[PDB]
Amino acid sequence: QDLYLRELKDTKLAPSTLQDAEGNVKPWNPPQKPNLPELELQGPEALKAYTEQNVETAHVAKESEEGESEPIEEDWLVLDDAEETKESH
Amino acid sequence: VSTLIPPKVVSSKNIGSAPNAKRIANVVHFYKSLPQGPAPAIKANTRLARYKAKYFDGDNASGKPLWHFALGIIAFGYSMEYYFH
Repeated sequence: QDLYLRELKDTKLAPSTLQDAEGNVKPWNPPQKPNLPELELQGPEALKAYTEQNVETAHVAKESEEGESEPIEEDWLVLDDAEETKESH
Repeated sequence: VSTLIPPKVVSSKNIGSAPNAKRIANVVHFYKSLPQGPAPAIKANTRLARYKAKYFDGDNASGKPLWHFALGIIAFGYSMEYYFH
């Protein structure tokens, strides 16, 4: 069907200079290559956070420590305050 | 943030509490007490201790020696009657 044929040939070929050969675009007055693959290519890193979330920050955890190796001057206080609790107990 | 420790602080606790005084009082009160009325020495004789044992213990305790002592004064001055009048 040459209706279908000529329709599909113009359908294929009229944007084929926008897809097959990159002679960017004749009817569109703004250029097409600085829309999606140049501006909007960094789109998702213009739409999400840059240099922390997309670079993802493989980050070292803060090494949380013990009671800093001091028994004496606080274990005696814990012992005497425990005497005071057992007074109150 | 750490293990708290009042299960085992009874070391220097057992002086301060109030029945500790009663406990250390009656462990001293109970050792030297004779068991069951022992060492009673229920008989003694000094020519008049039998008079006390028959008359002046907790068991007899009746006023009769007074009566005896009353008769003693009846025994005393009446003879002095025979010395005087």
